[PDB]
Formats: sequence, structure tokens, C-alpha cells
Amino acid sequence: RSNGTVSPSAFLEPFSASVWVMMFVMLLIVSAIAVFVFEYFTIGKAIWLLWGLVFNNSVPVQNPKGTTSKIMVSVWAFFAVIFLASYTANLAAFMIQEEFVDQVTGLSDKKFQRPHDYSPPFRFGTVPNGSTERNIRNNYPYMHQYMTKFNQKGVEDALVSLKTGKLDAFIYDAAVLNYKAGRDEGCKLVTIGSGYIFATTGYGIALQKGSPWKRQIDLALLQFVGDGEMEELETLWLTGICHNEKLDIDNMAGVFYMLAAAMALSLITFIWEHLF
Amino acid sequence: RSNGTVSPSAFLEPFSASVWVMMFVMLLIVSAIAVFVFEYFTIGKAIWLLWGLVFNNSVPVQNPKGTTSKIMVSVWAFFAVIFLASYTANLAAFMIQEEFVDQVTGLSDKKFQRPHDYSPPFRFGTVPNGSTERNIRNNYPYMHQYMTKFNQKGVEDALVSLKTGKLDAFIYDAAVLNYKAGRDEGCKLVTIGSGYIFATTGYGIALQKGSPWKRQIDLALLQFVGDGEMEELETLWLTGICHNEKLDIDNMAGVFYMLAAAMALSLITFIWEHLF
Amino acid sequence: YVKPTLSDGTCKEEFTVNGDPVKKVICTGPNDTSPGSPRHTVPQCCYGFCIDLLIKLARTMNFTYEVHLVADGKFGTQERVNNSNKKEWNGMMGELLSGQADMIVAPLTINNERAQYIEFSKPFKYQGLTILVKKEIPRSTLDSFMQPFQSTLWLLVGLSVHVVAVMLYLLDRTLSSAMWFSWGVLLNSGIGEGAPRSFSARILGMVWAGFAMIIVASYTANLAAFLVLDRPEERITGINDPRLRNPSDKFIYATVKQSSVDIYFRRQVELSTMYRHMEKHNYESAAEAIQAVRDNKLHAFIWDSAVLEFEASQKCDLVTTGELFFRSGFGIGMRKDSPWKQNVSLSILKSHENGFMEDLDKTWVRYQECLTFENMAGVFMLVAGGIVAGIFLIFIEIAYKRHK
Amino acid sequence: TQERVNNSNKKEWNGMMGELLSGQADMIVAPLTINNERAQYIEFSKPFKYQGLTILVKKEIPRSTLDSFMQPFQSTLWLLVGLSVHVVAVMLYLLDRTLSSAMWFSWGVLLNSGIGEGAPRSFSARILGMVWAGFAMIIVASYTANLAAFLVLDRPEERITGINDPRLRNPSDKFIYATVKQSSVDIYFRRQVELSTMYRHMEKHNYESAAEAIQAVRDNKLHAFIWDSAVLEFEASQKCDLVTTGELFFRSGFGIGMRKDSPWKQNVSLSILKSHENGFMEDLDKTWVRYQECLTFENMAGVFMLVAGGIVAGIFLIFIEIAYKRHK
Repeated sequence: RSNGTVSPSAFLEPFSASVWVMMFVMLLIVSAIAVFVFEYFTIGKAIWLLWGLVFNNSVPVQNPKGTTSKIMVSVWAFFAVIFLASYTANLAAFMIQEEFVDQVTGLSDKKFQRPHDYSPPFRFGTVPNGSTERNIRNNYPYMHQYMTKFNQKGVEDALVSLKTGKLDAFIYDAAVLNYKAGRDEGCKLVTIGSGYIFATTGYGIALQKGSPWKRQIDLALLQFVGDGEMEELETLWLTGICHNEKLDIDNMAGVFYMLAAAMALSLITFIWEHLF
Repeated sequence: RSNGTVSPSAFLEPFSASVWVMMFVMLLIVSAIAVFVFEYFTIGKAIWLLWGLVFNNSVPVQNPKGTTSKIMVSVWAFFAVIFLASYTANLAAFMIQEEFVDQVTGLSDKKFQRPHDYSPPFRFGTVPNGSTERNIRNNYPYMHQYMTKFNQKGVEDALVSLKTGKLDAFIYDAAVLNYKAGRDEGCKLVTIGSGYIFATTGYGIALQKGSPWKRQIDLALLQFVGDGEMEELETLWLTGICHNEKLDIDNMAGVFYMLAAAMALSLITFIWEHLF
Repeated sequence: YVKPTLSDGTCKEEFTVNGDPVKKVICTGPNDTSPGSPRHTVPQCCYGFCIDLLIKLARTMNFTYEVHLVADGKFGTQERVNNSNKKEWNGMMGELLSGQADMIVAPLTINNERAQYIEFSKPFKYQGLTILVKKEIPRSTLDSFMQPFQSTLWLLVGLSVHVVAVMLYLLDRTLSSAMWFSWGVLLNSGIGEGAPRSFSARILGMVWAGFAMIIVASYTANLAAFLVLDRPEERITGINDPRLRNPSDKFIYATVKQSSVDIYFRRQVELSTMYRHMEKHNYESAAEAIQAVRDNKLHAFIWDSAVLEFEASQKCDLVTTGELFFRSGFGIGMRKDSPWKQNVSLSILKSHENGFMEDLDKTWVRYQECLTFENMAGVFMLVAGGIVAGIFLIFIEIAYKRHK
Repeated sequence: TQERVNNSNKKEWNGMMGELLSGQADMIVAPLTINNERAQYIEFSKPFKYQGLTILVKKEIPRSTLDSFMQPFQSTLWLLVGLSVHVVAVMLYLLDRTLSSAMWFSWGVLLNSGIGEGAPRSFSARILGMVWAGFAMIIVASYTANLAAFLVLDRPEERITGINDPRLRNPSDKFIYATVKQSSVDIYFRRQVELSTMYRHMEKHNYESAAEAIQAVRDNKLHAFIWDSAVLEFEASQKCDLVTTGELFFRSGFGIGMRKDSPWKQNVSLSILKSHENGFMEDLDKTWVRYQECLTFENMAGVFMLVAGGIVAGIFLIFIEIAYKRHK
């Protein structure tokens, strides 16, 4: 990613649901029942009070009548403050969580077929005379056609160039890339695949074509796997540095658009009322 | 230590030591400046309005007027919002702080200085036939006679009897006892203080006087210290499961005391005003 | 998969999610799944991942399969025969160093104890074994009014404002008006019905309102902190966990009896206690434990990751925690030395590098289906109760006023 | 420690041990770590202390300011919120068409605090005011949540958990940690070859003495230091400006070195034990090594002075108002 990725989660709010709306409906019903009980112009004043006594009380809708009205107002205020405290706690918990899974997570979804039709030449930094290049050539030649554009050097030089210079995407061995991302300075480089692999095939020790060693070596390797050696071997050798260890202006675009739409609807309603 | 958790909170830490005086003087200066601006029971109404704006939106009076007063009110509201946000943030930050009771530190304590007197009948571990008995009998012949008729049978038996409270303390070598208290039933009980050991002597493997092995053996042991043997061995063998692990009533009592003092002061001022 | 056939006998009437024919084969497996019953070789129907792979293999290499399900049901592990002291094979594995046999297409983990008598091919699926644990609905939904904080203490400080009301009486000389104004200032209602004559009384009322506001803010901060820090879920992770390593008499855990995993537990003497503890709680079936976990009898289950991930994905009730350990791969079995070895291994490798295996696995596995509400319901119920009480009180007050 | 002679394959002892071996002394009473390499040809005594290697790092004394505006979250967000509030006020005034006075507190007062000067004309104005109040409450809640999260997230720096932390095992060009040259710590880091990168990094930056290293660390020169537990703990406790990260590793007490062929051994070590149980050593340690120990106005005064600025701005503007009513 070019810079920090932050999700406003405007559509992930519990709004437009049947929980907060249900609680508001129940509170409104209770307030209406209390007003009807205390009753034994007024409807507009009650509606204005209910609208005001929800979020901010800095609006003149005051119309006190008696002790029952005071009691119902106090009950509504207590319910509202409890709901606001719960919502603030939920918002803090949401801010605690982070969502930085990946960017694309796909090898042949839309982009890696013909970049000329998309415009931006995403970096295709493979390496010549290897094992990944032959597979990518034998799978679909279209990607191999553009692979000749960006092919600089081994893992270190290509990673250094892609860090800030000219390259964006890098496709290479999974284990090498996992190690390189584990040992990245500042943890600013992450493989965007959510730990997904394409053509899983293990390594091996290439023996001869009939030498009397294959059976013994294979049995010894399986014995080593069973007895618990390679896990400590990798946790002592193959382990990353951080890897596993883990009021925005742009976040206000959705709520501002909703407020503008509400203002437009209010203006339309005012025009309709003035028509009659 | 399972009788009382004794969890510290914000009320345990000192409050309003000297910063609160600074806040009081700056708010008084601001109120005086606002009153002077207004001048160039109105003063009382303005003071009440400022106090409400500082505390919470309440019923104001018709003190403010003109354009400067509205700007002052808006600035005060913004300052109060910022102050309450900062207070909530500080409370959230301090909520993660915690501690526990410590009682006395080390084997030398005020209660253990003399066996008799005090008030509660103390009962502390006096397991005989070991270093923990000879050390006391040869360097502290005052807490020996009292503990003569209090010896238990075994460490497990002593702990079991301590669960159904009979013994108020236990004394033993702080290498088996440290592990034993770290793997109890939920490790509700723990050591006393920060483990201020009295006579840190050590362990060892005995030998016949003048045996030819001695020298060699010593060298071997030192080598095992170098190649991280003892650390991993102890971590695997004698490390516990919770050794790593480590609406306030006091605040309510303090606020109740403050309210009572304020009410008494108000009554005294009313009596003085009636007299005058 | 295992599915009983219809009255006709031939499998039919099946379509995938996207819409395509589904290959089916006739399984001549036993129906008496109970441990001891008259066997019946009724032709059943079987389909899934391994069947599709076998169909592709038979398309590539010329032969004619005749699938028959195993009789016992156990995977096959070394065990001493009764009334003797020797070792012999059994289960599915025993039916390979045997007659009909001639291949095995099933989940068969690669292990040292099985690689001498027979040999496998290149693995077609890499998968470790993880921990599957039960799940429960969190109780931190703030359903109660003051569940995280101390509700009783709140009632205590409620009496506090009553004392303030008593103080209002001391400031009365209108006492009811002062109490109403204090109550309104408690929640910023702004009733404005209290106008004490003495200036000192007004100052005391303002101080009381400020103290109440401070207390309310502190209570809200405490509840928010309690909600944020509420995380009582801390389950066993890995083998190094002291909780799992320490034997437990409350919650038990085991795996399929005498099937691969136990062999591992018999070759790592460091554990020791876990093997002895689980030796008397193993279930004799694969689905028995997965259906008894929700019955609150086995709090943990050890099994291969491939089955557990799909089980969690389909029934979105349980989760899989921990990290992979003893990483290995599956594989098609074989007997001693047969000419099929090189062709089978080469075909599997070619299919693996062609993306066919990835697409088939995605299609057959990766179709994964998988302001508080309880607090809102509790608040609604409390509001309804308070409204009923207030209506009754208002009716009583109106009746009294009409009579006085 | 032990070094090699110049242009030769022989071994030589320099400093304290070399001085002792060449018939120049008989006792080495001083802080001297017990090591296998040393103990080969010197007869030690029972330890009179217990300690382990420890890391010390400077501590950032200022951790907060309390005078921060909405800038840490976003200032452009505040500007956009103000612009949206102004646009909402303008729209509400347009919907009304009292008069300018109606626009005096149409939305500006409502979004600020309780004024009660609003004069609604149509139900659309009331709906717009309710929407504005809800948006203001939501913005206030978001700002408070951001402040609380920043307070919780505050102080990102944490104590490095010992030497097993990969953040120190992996070398980087941001830490110049080193120890005193030619000490027991160098020997321990030498014949423990699994993290030789740190060994080389220290070998290219090793200092000369504890006092110079501490003085340099004081003026933010070296960002870390590894040394004995007791010495560094005392240095941090007295000079209350540093911390001791980590707990312990490679624990080993001091001792009194003497030559192998000496008659004082069997009478010295025993004595130490006899002086280790009648509280003598604990009393001496209490006397010498362990005897010392160690919502602001910036959130208010820094604002109050700004309020004082209003006292120097509004009053003059009041005269402008007097001018405004002069020609009107």
C-alpha cells in the first residue's frame, strides 16, 4: 500500500437496523403514554421536545406542565444518557479493532490479464530462468508478455526498488517473501494475499536417478518430522521481526452527504408545505 | 490473601493536591474578566451561568446580552467540552492501572519483632528439622518459644490447614514455596511483599570431604550456566501458570464526605448570615 | 460424503451451487454402523473431493474403479492382538497389506510409522492439526442497567441526592420545588422550578449539581472502561500452554481412538500426561465428538485442520483457534511396489501445477456461508415498567388532588 | 578477560587477572563475576551477592502536553465541520424566509450551547435544527472517543523484554547499544554464538568504562546499555531519570578470587557463610547500596490566556459596535 489504510466503516454502524430503532420506538411509546396519562399545539410541543431531548438539549422547546412531565423527562434523559454511554463504549471498542487485511488478494481476477486495457502498469517483477517464470508462462502467456518489462535482480534489489522507487507488485517464492516481509524495516511491506498460496509445492533434496539412498533419507526426514525438530529449527531460524505481532476528515464524507440529503429533503418538504 | 482483593483505583491516588487550586484560581480569574467585560444580581447570574457551563447544561438566567456574551458562552462551552473529553481520556488511561496489597516487607516486620502483645493471636509456620528452624534458633531467639507448639507436619498439610484459617503466616525456603503458591487453586494466595529474602544462601550437591571428583564437577556446573540450561530447565519444570499474571467504593466514600462537608459549610454560612 | 440411495438405487437429482452435473459413484459399504450388527452390503452413494480426484485420475490413466467402503471404520494403527503378544494391522490400513486392496484414496496422513511397509505419493493437500473449541454468546451486552459497574453503590449514591434533597429542605427556609430542580439538574433536564431565596442556597445547589455531574461523568467513564476491557475469552493456544499441559478433571479432551494422532502422542514422551489423560476419553467416531461438543461434554477436540475448517465454516457456531503444529500432507496410498507409482505421482504433480486442484478445492470447500440489542430490550422493559409505575402514581396523585 | 598476544598464537591475561597471576597480589576483593573461563586456574569463594545482566534505557520524561487541539486527529476535519455548520446555518436562515436577529441565534447558538433564542417558523426548520443537534452530538462523541483512544494508545514506547526479543536480536540502524570493552559480558556474548550480529555491532561500538558509558547515555548518545544488575539498579534509583528494562538473564554472583595454592581458602569462604546468616550482610547492603528512592494547568492555563486575548479583542470590538450604532 502507498500509505496507511483506514476504513471509516460508515455503513458498518448499527444504524438503519431494528435494535436502536426498536429502543427508540419503545422510548417514544413510553413517553407518549406518560404524556397521555398526565394530560388528564400540545402535540407539536411534545414532538419538538422529543426531537430535542434526544441528542442535544440546546434548543428552545421548553413547556413544563407538572411533576409527571418532570418524571417522564428525567426517565427519558436517563435512558438517553445510558444509550449514549453504551454507544461511546461501543465506538471505543470499534476504534480498538483494526482492518488491514489486504488490497487485492487475487492472481487472475481483473488486472493480471491485460494491463494495457486497465491503464496503470502494475509491477510484474518476476525473474528470468527460474521455476515461477516457466509456470506463469505455461499457465497463460498473456502475463508472461508483460513480464519482460520489469525484471531487475534478486529478492533484495527488487524489494529495495519496489519499496519507494518504481514498483508496486512483486510475485516470487512464498517462503522467501514471507521471510522478507518478516524482516522488513518498519513493517511497511506486507504480502497482500491474506496468506494465500497459488500452486503449493514443497521443497526437496534432489538425489540421483537410482542411488541407494532415497529410502533411508526419506525415512530419516519423516522421523525428524515426527520427533519434533523442524519447528524449533524454524522458530530459531525462520521467524519474522514483527509480522505476527500486531476524527478523520475523510471518514466524515458519508455523514456529511447524509446531512446534505436530509437538508435537501427538508427544503423539499418546506416547498411542498408552502405550495398549499 | 484471598479474603480481600484490595484493588487500588483513582481514589487511592491523591486528588486535588495542588492542581485543583490552580484550576480554581484560573476559573475565578476568567469569571472576573467576564464580569468586568459585561460591566463595561447580574454578577451572580453570570457566575451561576459560568458554573453551569463548566459543570453541565442547566437552567441559566438572562445575564448574557449583546455579541461579546454569546462569544464568551460559546468559548466556555468549547472549553468545557475539551475539558470533559480530556477527563474521560485520563480516566480511561488510568483504568488500566492496578496494584495489590503488600502488608510488611521481609522477615523483619513490626508484628514479628515481638511475639506477645498486639491483639490478634498470630500463628505462623514453624516447620522443624531444616534450615528454617536452625536459622531462627541461632540468630533470633525471640520468635522461637512462641512458635514451639505450632509446628505443622508437611508443606501441603500446612497449606491445607491455612486454607481453613488456623495459621496466619508460613515460613519456608523460598524456592519450593514460591512454586507451591504459584500453582494453587486459582493462585488466590501469594507471597508477602516483594519477596525480600533474608539470607539468600543457595543450593548445592554435597560431596565427601576431599573427594577427587569435586574440582571437575564444579567446572561442569559452571559450563551449564553458560549455555542457557538452567533457564530453559526451570521454565519447563518449575514455572507456574499465573506467575506472569499480576464504581469504586473509596471514590463513593470520598464524594459522600465532600458532600457532607459542603452541606455543613452551607449550614454554617446560613447561620452566620442569619446572625449578621 | 455418504448418502443413502433412493428406492430405485441409482443416484440422481443433484446439482451444484453454480449449476453443473455432479459425478457420483456406487459405494458398496456396510449399513450397520453400530458396533456389532448384521452387515448389509447395500449400495450407497458417495461423492466429494477424493471422488472427483479419482474420476480425473481414471480419465487420465486407463483403469476401472470399484469403490467399496471399509468394514471396521478405524483408520488403522498398530495394536497388540488379544490373547497374544504380537503386533498386527487393522482398520482401513489393515485392508491394504491384504487382498482386494490395491490402492487407498482417503485422508491418510504421512507418518514415519507407516512409511516402511508402504509408500505414498506427492501430497495433494498440505494440512496440519489444530484445536477446535466451543463458543458461547458473550454476556457483555450491557443488558442490565449497571451490570459492569456497581448498581447497588449507585442506589447508595441515590440516597446521597436524597440527603441533598434534605439539604434542599435546609435551603428551603419550596422544598419540593428545590428537590425537583435538583433532580432536573441531575440529568440536565433544565426544569427551572427551583428559585431559592438565599444566595448561599443557590451556591450550594450549584455545587451539588456540579458534584452530581462529576459523579455521573465518572460513572460513565467507568462503565465505558469496563466495556472496553471486557475480554473473558482466553482459550488454550498450542501445546506449550500450561492450562492444556496441566491435567484437568473438569473439562476433558481427546481425539479419534487409535488413529494417527494418538501415534504422535505416543512418540513425544515430553507430553506424557496429556496422552494418559486422553487415553480414557477417546470417541470411536469422527462426527460423534463434533455433535457432542455442543452437548457440553467435550470442551476441546483435536483433529486435522481440513475437516475442522469446513466444519466451522458451514455451521457458524464454533471457531478454530491456536496455531498449526505437526505440519504434513495427505496422500494417495499404495502397496509395496507397483507400476502405478511414477504415473500417479507425475499426474498429481501436473494437476497441482495446472490450477485444476485449486479450482476444484475452492468449488467443493470454499463456499463458506459464514448499539446493543439485548441492552436495548432491557432498557425498553425498564422504561415500560417505570412508565407503568409513573402512570399509577400520577393517577393516585390526581385522585388525591381532586379530593383535596 | 583473556586476550591473545600480538603476532603470536599464545594466550595472555591482562588487567586484574594478569596482575594476580604474576605474583603481584593475593586477593581480588572487588566486583568480579564468576565465569567458567576464569575459574579454570583460580580458586574462587562462595558468592557474597546475586545478580544478572540487565538492560538500561533512557526514559522519555515528557509523555503528554494536555494543550493539544483537534490537530492530532485532523484540523481539516475541524475546518470542514465548521464550513458545514455555516452552510447549515445559512440554509436554515434561507428556509425561514426576528429577521437578522433570527439568524443571530438560528444555528450558531444551537450548535454552541443552551441559549433558547431560536424562533422557528416552519416544521422544516425544526427538523433541520434537530438534525444539526444530532450531528453535533455525533461529532462530539467521535471526538471524545478519539481522545480516549489516543490516551489509551499513548506512550507507544515499551520496555524490551530481555534479549530474546527479536527486535534487538535483529540488528538495525537505530540502536547503538554496546557494553564496556574487555569484561565478563564480552566473554559471555563471545562463546554463545547464535546471535553474532549483535556481537559484531557491539564490537564496533564498545566503550571503555562504566562511568563514561553512563555519562554518554545521559546525553542521548547510546540508546541502551547492558551491565550488572546491582550497579545499574543503584545508578537508576539514585539518578531518577533512567529505567531498567528486562528482568534477569545469566545470573551469577560475585566472589573473592585467590590463587589455587593458598591456605586462606578454607577459612575465608566459611567465614562468609557465617557472616551471611546473622543479618550482617543484609544490614550492610541496607546501609550502603539501597537507601534512596524516587490534569495539569497546561490543559487550562494555555487556554485561559487565550481567553484573556478575547478580553483584549472583544472590548475594543464593543467600541466598534458603538460605532456601528453611531451611524445606524
